[PDB]
Amino acid sequence: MVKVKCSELRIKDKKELTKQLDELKNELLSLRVAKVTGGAPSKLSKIRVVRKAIARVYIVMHQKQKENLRKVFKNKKYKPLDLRKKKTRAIRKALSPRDANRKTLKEIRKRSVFPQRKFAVKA
Amino acid sequence: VPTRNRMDAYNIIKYPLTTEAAMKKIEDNNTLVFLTHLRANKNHVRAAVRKLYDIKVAKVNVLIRPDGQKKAYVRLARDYDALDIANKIGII
Amino acid sequence: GRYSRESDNVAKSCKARGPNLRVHFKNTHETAQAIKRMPLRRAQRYLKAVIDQKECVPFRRFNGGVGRCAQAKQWKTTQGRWPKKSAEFLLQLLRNAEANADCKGLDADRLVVHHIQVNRAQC
Amino acid sequence: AAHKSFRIKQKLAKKLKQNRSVPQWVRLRTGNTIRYNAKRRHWRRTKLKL
Amino acid sequence: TKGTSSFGKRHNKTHTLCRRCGRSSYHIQKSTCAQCGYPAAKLRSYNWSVKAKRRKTTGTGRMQHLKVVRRRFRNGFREGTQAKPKKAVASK
Amino acid sequence: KQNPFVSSSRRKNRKRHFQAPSHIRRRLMSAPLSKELRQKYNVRSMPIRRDDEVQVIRGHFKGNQVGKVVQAYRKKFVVYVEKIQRENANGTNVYVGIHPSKVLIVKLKLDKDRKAILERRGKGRLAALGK
RNA sequence: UGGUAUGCGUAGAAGUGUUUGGCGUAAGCCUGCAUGGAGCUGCCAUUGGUACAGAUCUUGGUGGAUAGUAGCAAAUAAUCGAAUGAGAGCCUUGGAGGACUGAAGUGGAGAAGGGUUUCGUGUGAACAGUGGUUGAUCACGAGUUAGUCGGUCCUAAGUUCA
RNA sequence: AACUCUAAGCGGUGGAUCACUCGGCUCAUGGGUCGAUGAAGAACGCAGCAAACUGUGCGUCAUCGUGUGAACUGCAGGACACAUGAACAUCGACAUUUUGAACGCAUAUCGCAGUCCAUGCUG
Repeated sequence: MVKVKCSELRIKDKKELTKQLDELKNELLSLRVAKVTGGAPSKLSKIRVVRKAIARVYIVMHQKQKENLRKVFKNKKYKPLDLRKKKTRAIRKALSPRDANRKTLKEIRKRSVFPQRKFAVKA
Repeated sequence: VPTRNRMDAYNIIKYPLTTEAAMKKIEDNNTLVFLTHLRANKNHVRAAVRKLYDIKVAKVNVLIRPDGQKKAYVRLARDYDALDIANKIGII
Repeated sequence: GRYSRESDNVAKSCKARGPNLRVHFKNTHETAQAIKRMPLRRAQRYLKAVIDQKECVPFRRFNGGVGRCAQAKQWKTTQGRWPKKSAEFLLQLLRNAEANADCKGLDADRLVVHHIQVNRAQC
Repeated sequence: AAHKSFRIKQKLAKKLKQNRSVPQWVRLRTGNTIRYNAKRRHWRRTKLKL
Repeated sequence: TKGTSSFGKRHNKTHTLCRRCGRSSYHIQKSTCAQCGYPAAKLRSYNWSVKAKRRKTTGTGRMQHLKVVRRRFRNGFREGTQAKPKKAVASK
Repeated sequence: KQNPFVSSSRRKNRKRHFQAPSHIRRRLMSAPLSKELRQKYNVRSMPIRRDDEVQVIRGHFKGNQVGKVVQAYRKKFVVYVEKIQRENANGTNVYVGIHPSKVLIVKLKLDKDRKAILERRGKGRLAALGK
């Protein structure tokens, strides 16, 4: 049984992953069958191990979808809403760093000749 | 995404009821009685039973338990005898 | 334990209690009184007599509005009652103490009741 | 009522689950305050009412 | 005779279970909640009803998303992955 | 406590040790190394690891009952050790709760983890002696 | 509370019961004895949410009334009596037997309502202003299956609102 | 005698008093971090044994990654996967129900449509 590692999953092709989900689900059901009688190990733990095994296999296949989507939407502007850095609502709309630093042509003249220079006072 | 189909044949059938009265209905009336998802529209139940256990389903009648769960009484085609199938699922 | 007067070099004595027993607070007080300092063998016969309505228990403290019984003129007091439920529970605890007495190897004939104390339990 | 709307039936159904006397092995826990299930709603003692 | 008898003819539910708060305070006839202003944008959270806000506030519920936002702030909302400085080879 | 982050406050400190998440509970549930082991490793103390041999310096036993820790029961703030049990009226031998702050660790399990921590303890041992 | 008696202290603190002995006009104090188990006090200054009998005071507890006085009385109301149990007028129940409501029902169904109350099994304390082995109790399980009945749909009085 | 009165000893009744307290209260200090990228709150189902609190969402008392490095614990199924990891924290990757601003329209209905993609059956 030996509780599935994520590392063990990540080598496997997607076709093998989906295939292992079917096999674990049939096992989950066979263990639910045991659960009725108060199944062969007197109170039933093995049912928890396998339900969480199906969760972990689902996740590794989902993460492979997630990165597949990321690499396609990489180089491509306006990526799907869930790839967009869910930070906070305010922060997203709060003026990109380029568009805050923007200074009028005149302010560039003013600063260019006269930038505040590190001097000293006194005795 | 796209978001994977959240009612697989698995999820639809949670458990067989296995209660004392339910077992009688396997014997006599050739029905296999299942605890089902509250999302399972009867036609879900037929599909899932057919697919998981090879059985041709004649009709399905559905009750809600006062325990907030569904009972689905699945009538089997006369070609398939219940009691063999219940013990293929491993439960007496 | 703490039987609250411990009689004679505690080797001669066998004891009983019973709290919370669901019998009327002062019926038990008054029946207890009719047993106090009396030979035990006679005492059971008196309690048997009470329930058989031959004899009235004398209602000493908690006098009213207890009407009147002829049968308490043995005890010189006009007011008697037969309070059957109270007399039964005192009987049980007498038999417990006698049973305890046999275990200690105390002489059965010479058992006299030297203390009964009935106090009020939580309502 | 007598034929209860489905929303009602679900709320009442959960309430039936609550009415169970606490498993007695849970009472034996270290710093276990739980003597009993004490929110046991007995229908003619505590309704649900209003 | 409308004394206890006035209680005796009380059979018609004026309020049913709130879609917003389940507090069973929604007026059938006015289709409007006392307290929680039933589907009319505003929850009616009165500053005269200090106690009402106290019931309706953050912390009475699990605060699921917003709690995670707090820790991510300290992280300065970084998308990436920290990973592992040293070996650490998984082989049997 | 000279630095502003800093609770001397009695109520706050009691929050910390009683309500301790299991990793803080290990620190609390450390036991000092035997005088032997102090010469070998130059380590004050280590946090109890299951096969550790133990001698109880206090109560009733006050010297000896050279036995191995069954489990460190961190939520009870108690360590149970094999051979150290109290006779119950129902003949049932139940383990004596032994705090690790009563104990000498006589034998230290060696893992790569365990050695590394002894080594951290070895390196800091030089420093404040220097100071 | 600052200071102090290099104060007291689990070898028994504080607390408290106390025909211990004594002090002071008193406010009040100490001590003994018993109980106790984890901390505490005197003195000089320093601050107060600082001393209770009351306020138709508050809150909790407890008496006399009263182990029983009101009562537990409308619809006659049982009763023979077999079974069982710790105990059985009822409630457990047959058989039996007196009657009751007297089909405009104390019946047989449903809505409005109830919410597991239905039912089996176990069955004790609490509850049934009485008992109570039994129950709408308490504990443990089960049970409410619809194309055709309702909801649904439809509109009414009327409403939600762009 | 009994009872009553008065006092004392002992037992009840009752929870004052004392001493403790993972809590409360008030002042000070640092920071700014909800929401249509679907909130706060509500409902609903979830633990081997749970009914709540607490936690969580259908992957349900929790999953990646990361840190630490062997528990949890009432009883236990488990414990193994202690060397690739328990369990708790971190929690930056995902999931995150039915709702609610709440968004097809409604809501004493979990009621009823339309549309695209898709599956089985029949053909």
